[PDB]
Amino acid sequence: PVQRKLDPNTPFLTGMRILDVLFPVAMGGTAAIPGPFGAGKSVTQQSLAKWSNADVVVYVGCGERGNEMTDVLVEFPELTDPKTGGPLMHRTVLIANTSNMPVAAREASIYVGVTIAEYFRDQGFSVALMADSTSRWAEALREISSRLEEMPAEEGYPPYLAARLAAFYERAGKVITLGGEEGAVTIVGAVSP
Amino acid sequence: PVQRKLDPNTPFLTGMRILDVLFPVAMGGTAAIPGPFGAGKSVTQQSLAKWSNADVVVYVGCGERGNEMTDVLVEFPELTDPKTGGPLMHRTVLIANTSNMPVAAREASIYVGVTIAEYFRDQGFSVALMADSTSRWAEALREISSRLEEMPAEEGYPPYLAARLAAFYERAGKVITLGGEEGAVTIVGAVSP
Amino acid sequence: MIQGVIQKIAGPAVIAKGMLGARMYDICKVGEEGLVGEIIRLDGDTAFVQVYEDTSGLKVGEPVVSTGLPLAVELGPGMLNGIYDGIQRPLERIREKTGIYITRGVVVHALDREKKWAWTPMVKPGDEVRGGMVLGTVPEFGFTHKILVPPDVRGRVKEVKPAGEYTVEEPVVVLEDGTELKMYHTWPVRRARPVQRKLDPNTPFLTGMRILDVLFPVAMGGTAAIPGPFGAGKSVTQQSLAKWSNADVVVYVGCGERGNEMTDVLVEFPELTDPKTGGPLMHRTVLIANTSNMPVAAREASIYVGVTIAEYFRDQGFSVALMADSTSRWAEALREISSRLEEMPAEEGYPPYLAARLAAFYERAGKVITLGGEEGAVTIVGAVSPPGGDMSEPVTQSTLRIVGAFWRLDASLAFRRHFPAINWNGSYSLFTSALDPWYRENVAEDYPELRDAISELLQREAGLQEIVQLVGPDALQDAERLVIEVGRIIREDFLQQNAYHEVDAYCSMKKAYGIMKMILAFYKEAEAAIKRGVSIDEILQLPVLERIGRARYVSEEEFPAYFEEAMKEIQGAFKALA
Amino acid sequence: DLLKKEYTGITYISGPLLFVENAKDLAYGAIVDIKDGTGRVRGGQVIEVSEEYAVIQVFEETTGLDLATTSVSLVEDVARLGVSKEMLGRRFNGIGKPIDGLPPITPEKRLPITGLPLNPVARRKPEQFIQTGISTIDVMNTLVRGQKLPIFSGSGLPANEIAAQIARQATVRPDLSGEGEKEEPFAVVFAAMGITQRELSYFIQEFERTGALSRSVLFLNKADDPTIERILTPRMALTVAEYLAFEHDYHVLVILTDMTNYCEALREIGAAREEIPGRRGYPGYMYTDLATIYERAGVVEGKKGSVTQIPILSMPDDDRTHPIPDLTGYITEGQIQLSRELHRKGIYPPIDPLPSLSRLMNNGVGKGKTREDHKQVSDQLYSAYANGVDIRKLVAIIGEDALTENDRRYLQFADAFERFFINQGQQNRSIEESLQIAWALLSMLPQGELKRISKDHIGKYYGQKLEEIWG
Amino acid sequence: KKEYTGITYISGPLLFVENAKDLAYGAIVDIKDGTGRVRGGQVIEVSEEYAVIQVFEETTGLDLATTSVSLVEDVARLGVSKEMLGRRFNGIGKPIDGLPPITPEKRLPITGLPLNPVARRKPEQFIQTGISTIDVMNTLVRGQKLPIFSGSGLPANEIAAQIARQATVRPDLSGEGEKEEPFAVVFAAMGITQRELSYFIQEFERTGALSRSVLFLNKADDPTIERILTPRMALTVAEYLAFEHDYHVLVILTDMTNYCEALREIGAAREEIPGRRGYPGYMYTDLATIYERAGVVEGKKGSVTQIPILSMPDDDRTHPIPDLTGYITEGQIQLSRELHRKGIYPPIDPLPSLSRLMNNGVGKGKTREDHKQVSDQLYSAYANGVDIRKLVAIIGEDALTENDRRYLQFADAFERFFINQGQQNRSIEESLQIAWALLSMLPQGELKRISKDHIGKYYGQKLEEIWGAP
Amino acid sequence: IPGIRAQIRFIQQVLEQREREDTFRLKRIKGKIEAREAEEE
Ligand SMILES: Nc1ncnc2c1ncn2[C@@H]1O[C@H](COP(=O)(O)OP(=O)(O)OP(=O)(O)O)[C@@H](O)[C@H]1O
Ligand SMILES: [Mg+2]
Repeated sequence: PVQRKLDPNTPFLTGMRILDVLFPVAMGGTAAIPGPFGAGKSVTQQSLAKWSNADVVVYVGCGERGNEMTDVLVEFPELTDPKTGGPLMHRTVLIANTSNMPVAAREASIYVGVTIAEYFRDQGFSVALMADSTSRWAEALREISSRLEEMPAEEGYPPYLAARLAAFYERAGKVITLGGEEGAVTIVGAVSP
Repeated sequence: PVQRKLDPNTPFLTGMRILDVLFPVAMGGTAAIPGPFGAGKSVTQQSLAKWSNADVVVYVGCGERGNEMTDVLVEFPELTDPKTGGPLMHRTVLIANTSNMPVAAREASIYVGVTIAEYFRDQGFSVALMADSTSRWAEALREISSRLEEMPAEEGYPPYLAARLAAFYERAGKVITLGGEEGAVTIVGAVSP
Repeated sequence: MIQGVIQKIAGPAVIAKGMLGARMYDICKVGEEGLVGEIIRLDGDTAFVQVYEDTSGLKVGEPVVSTGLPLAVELGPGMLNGIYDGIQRPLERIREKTGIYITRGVVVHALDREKKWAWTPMVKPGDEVRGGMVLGTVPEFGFTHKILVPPDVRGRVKEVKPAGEYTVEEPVVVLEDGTELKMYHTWPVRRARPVQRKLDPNTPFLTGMRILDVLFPVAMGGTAAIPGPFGAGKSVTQQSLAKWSNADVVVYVGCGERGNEMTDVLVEFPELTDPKTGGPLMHRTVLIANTSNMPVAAREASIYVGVTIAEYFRDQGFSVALMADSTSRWAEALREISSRLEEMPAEEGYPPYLAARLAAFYERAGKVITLGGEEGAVTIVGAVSPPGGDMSEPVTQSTLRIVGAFWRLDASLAFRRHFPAINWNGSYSLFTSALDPWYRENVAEDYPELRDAISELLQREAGLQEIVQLVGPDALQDAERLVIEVGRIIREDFLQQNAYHEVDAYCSMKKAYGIMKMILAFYKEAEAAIKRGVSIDEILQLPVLERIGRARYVSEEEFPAYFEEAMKEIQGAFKALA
Repeated sequence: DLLKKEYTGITYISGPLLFVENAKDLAYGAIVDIKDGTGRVRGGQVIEVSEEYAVIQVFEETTGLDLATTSVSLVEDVARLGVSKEMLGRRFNGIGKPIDGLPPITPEKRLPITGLPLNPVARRKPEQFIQTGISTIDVMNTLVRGQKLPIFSGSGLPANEIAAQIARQATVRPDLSGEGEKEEPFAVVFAAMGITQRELSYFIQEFERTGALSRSVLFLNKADDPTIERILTPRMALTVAEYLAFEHDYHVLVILTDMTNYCEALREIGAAREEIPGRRGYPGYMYTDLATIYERAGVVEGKKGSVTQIPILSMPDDDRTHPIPDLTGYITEGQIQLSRELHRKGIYPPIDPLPSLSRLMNNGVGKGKTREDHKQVSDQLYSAYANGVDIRKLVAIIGEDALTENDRRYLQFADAFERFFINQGQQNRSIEESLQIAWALLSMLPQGELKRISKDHIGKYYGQKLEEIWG
Repeated sequence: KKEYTGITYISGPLLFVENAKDLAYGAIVDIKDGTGRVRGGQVIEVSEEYAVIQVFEETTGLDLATTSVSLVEDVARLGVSKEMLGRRFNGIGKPIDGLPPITPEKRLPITGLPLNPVARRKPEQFIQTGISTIDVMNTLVRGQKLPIFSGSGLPANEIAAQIARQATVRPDLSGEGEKEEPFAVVFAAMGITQRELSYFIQEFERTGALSRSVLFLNKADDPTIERILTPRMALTVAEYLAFEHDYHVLVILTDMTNYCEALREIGAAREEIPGRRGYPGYMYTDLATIYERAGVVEGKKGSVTQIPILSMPDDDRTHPIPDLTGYITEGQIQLSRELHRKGIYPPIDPLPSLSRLMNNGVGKGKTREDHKQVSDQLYSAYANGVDIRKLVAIIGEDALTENDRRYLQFADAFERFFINQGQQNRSIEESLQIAWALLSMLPQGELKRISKDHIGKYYGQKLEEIWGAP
Repeated sequence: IPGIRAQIRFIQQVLEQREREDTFRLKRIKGKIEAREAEEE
């Protein structure tokens, strides 16, 4: 619960000229970053984590490949926070997964991450959530739906895919916490068709 | 019942150049007028109703807009019958089952219209039946079949749709009525693929 | 002897109750008429029986008795030149017994019992004998027919009848234990006949058609599939293989295909001549005919009976060819039976075990060291009939993964009356490499090189068609147009073949090698000429293209001289250009 | 048989089905009479029997039935029809009840409508040559007596007209074949399924005009008639045809008017029974069911009769991959496929030579049957027309001016072909005139490009120009 | 010991047993018929009322009066030991080479336990497969999953056997290096015809490759459940060796399309509603559990690689099997029909191929410092050459520039001397030498991608070095 | 190119529709089979 949702009146400075100037994302906003191969998505996301104004950064890997997840896990610890000069891992939370892990875990990864971000928001911080590979999460959802023998829609995805995507992307937004402070959650969800 | 079916050998002058010239339909024949939305099904059907040379015209709004029936009501009384001189409404019988009215009533509307046309045929007149949309009749059949838990054939329609359409259309034809007089019925059924 | 009573009749299926003790896949007699049927499911004390005959007119309460044995075929002398129904019932005897119509319940033995055969014993009293050894010999239409000890029999021979005339029922040999080995022996159709070893294919199965025998060969132990939409010429191709193949025995299995094809075979083959033996061609063939309107459940039985007969003749030492006329109809029969069983379909209604059944059927092919020590083989050439030409049907895709050769027919070629109508791009063959040593020793020392050159030319032509479809066939340069024209020559003068001609119907490997030599030499000289400035518009007008085109029709004996003349003419024609 | 057995205790009526509880005695495939309170009697056939109940498919609509007063009684353990020599010149409904107003026929025998398969050994090679009078059929898609040649129609093409023309003009040619001269005409068995009054009136008028009603049998199942009756009409018609042909030495020509309606009825029954559908919702056994109808044609050894078939079939979306055309093509022997493009241009009969086919042609054309040059002429015409159509497709992308002289010649040949060979109105071309026109057209191409034909025939027939025949 | 004789239903591949509460789900059972023959089976559903058993092979002799079901093992396991090297197995573990059965060191569950993401580490060393088009342009690094997409008729089996015979590690190139680093190749063939089995056995036994490889060969006519189990048994052995004896194991899965078809058949047998395009809904997770058992773990010197081989059904890249394999794996080596028909072997097309981990297994101390640039330059030059070759069929050779003619010659020389290496085994240095010789045909200064230092150091050799001695 | 793209989309939609109908029929027959099994096993 939140006391009241506010309008997007302030920006989420990502620290990169193109994004901060030509395509700004408001604090409490939502953005999508399709990731092809060789486009340096990992570097862009690490830059967002390092330099953005968000106090705490939550990274969610829904169903990433094994070795991509290994790279992710072995690259954050070496990152250096530019503000305090210490390790960046002292202000981030990593939710890791791989394709061979149980389907329920992959399906619930994004919800776990967003709930943690909401907690850190209620405290009075500004949280940046980066749900990588929401397409893999959609795959987990499809597998779960087929396990229950639901009727598919479109390319085999369950008819309620948009409902869940909205339920996840609408928890973002800057709000006045129940305690009267001000906090925000900004979601940057990748898409990998 | 009827004595003998005859061979259609006179035209059902529709008052439209293209139809009456390039693609004629005989007095006892049948015609279908498929067309996507915004093509002219409604205006074409109303033109057929207004100007055709049928002695009596039966219009069956089997699941279409109510404004169409209202337009017929509010305009036809003012117009003049080409052949009798009286108000145009005195030779038309409407059977209005708008879209938002009960679904199952569309089948009944089609059958009632064709039966009334058959009656006025038996009296010696030449009738013209304008079925506003048989796709809505097909939808009614599909819904009832779904409730019965029958097996759909294609696109969900019941397997016996072809027989029903055949029975409905075969009632058209020029005839020596049981009283000895000559009569006919013309069916111009619209389809909305 | 289990007995029960019918409880439910639904099409070709019958559910019998009181059959507690029956075994899966055992032949049961249904009703008073004793219609044959096979158990395919057991529920409580009920057995689900599929009837190999029309069940119209049956009633509930009629008796059902199980024989306790699975479907079996009588293997022995008397099968060649015959024609059989799905479950090995002679059709000439049915024709004599009933009228011109097949009728239910006829009981007729597979092998004649009243005919006497000349027996010449090979074994001697008191000698060892093992499964698959040759007891004796019996003449049959110029073949030498070997009587084999059943695959699972052992002992020492007590007494053997002296050479003389006997019937198949005579116990020619008696073992010590007391068992009597007659001139035949039953064998379950669903069990592969045991063998000693499987050999790698190293010989070609000369089908007699240039395209199949050159670009897409099939080995002596190979398996090939010939899919194609209706009208593409599957039946003509398979009949050509039956007529001209080099196999010693040809088993033709009409699994649910047009009835008139079997009549064509019966009426034609007795008049043609066997390529090798020289006697009538019908003396080397066995027909297992199950037309489309014959009972559906019998299609699987027909396929299995055919393959088992082929395996028997292999065990005798011959090399056999098995032409399955349509396996898609076998799949359809399985689908109808599954529907009657109310199972869970996969894909387009086919039961899940279809792929396993097809793999089991195909894996019986191969060259083998029979149990007797001799060497035999079985080649399976099974057609496929996808609906609407779809090569994505489950049947065709399941066949792609177990067949070593693939001969994909095309509708576009068939429309132009261009036969055999093999889509060159889609077909393939995996026996090409393993057969090279044979070609280098029995066709020509460089045959593989010419085959590869022709394939490369066709591939280049296919690559250039991508451009021709874009910028017209006249915007190309000279070399590319020459490639296109040589591709046309290859299509129209080498691959094409009129199966109804008196000479072109058959084409030995020497003839194909000669034509390939001619085309390649022409292409080499033409390319040289184009380099030096000649115009293609005049290369296509040379008077040697006519001879290259007519090279197909020259007889098999005149070909060497004609080929020498053609090569000289090629050299002369392209030398005169200066 | 003499006594009458009745089964009350119906427990279910939905669509075309009907369940009887204690019908253990009823036999699979039996025919039953359903009687309602008003006293009307309908027909039905058992399609499943068990100790608990028995399924009956009602031929006529189920209106008026009830679970209280309705009763089911047996008629015959196996469906039968009372064939007889006297039924020529009579009209019957889909079940066999006369509609011509004449009394019922005194049967000579009762035969099972389902029939029995013809023994492959007892079959005979179909050899004789039928001169359909249409050049596209006689020359390129020859029809031989004892053949199954469906006419793949379209939504609004004139398939019925072509069938009537073939029935009217079809005559065998003993003189060419060297057989004893005789003029025994064809007997027609006309099985109808869901025919609209228009087509039925057309067929009746054509038969009356040609005088074929004196020697034809009609099985009419009009569109307004019950749908499930269609499952029986083909079988009864073919039973009559086989009886006449193989017990009286008749040359019977069977015309089935719309196999698509038959497939619709079969789909209705199958879906009502929960069958595992194949493609497009049709039942999985449609292939076998259609085979049992088509494959009842052919020729038998030692009998002078012959049964020919021309099933007219309307491809739904002018689509050749629809399940009905696919199965019919896999069962029948070739097909004569009409095309819409030719029809719009005004060609009649709009037979498309390229997709058509005839698998029994080679048995009926050749030396001593029609003429020495038949097969080669047909093959060369196929090749030339195919090249013409390919060049016609090329033009629409590369422009007329770009063509060479050879391409222009082939294109002109294709046009002249479509306008002089296919298009023939209602005239009755003999085989000789058709071959003459074929050679006249082939003369347009250079002599060196007729690769399929042998040089002897080229020398003998090449040269005569089309202008001589017309203009 | 205990036999459940209460059979009450047999149909197709299933049979039911009453009073079978004691049996555990997923257990393996032995079904004994009247004649004494024994068939296998696996429980697929256990209930208070009855237990459903899926039978291996067939049910041709069973009946409800004599059939008896007895337990064999609670959960499927495989005996594993170092001695497996040099043996062959049928997919269930029973030997088929005629040698005595192995005496297991320990018995491990076949179904794999997921690796902990925090216990993995980046792939950073390369495997020299001996095929230039893979070792140079699409390197294969230890811990990578690099499927080989093929077609219906292309020679996937020959390439698989070649990689099995030639694959080796190169410890010397890594710094000071080590004298030895044990290497093994686990071969898992699923649904392969008898001909393919004879070919594989002969190829492995002909050159002593069998002395360090384990073969799990499954015939096409063998039961489908064995096909499902084969990859899992092979990967169990691979994991055992790699992570308990410090081996560098390479796993080749011969046909994943056959595995997917068997999975579909099994899913249909158990009454499961199919998902997309008729395949099981959970195919993604199953293929993940097979693929993602490879990697490199921290604190262990071993490694597991995979080279799945899948034949795209109809050359469709969007078919579910290739698509999911693409999602779960890194890269693909795509064979081409055009190159094959042209006579090139192996017919690997560098243009659509990709290796996503190449940049990590290449550089100083691993291969040579010019590897990455050489690969990039070869890719660009080949693409340009093939485009120019298409153009020449329209515009004619004379109307090209000089450099376009150079590219046109380079494309042909590349196709003939780089890809078409036949059966010869090429070390990484030889492949790089041939690459530099081919690039030398292009005019220096048009090698934009390469730095000046490398161009100076290596440019200039003659293609005749390999032509005169292939 | 847009024409071919439109045709591709149309064919994809048709095939997806057919697959969806097949799954629906499979689901209903599975329901009937489950009902029968529960009633009588
Ligand atoms: N014959 C006509 N002359 C002039 N205007 C016409 C004619 N036919 C149609 N129109 C115009 O086009 C509009 C669409 O025609 P109409 O209402 O008959 O559509 P329709 O085919 O029945 O479609 P829908 O089902 O979407 O209503 C008409 O409202 C009128 O504006
Ligand atoms: Mg409208």
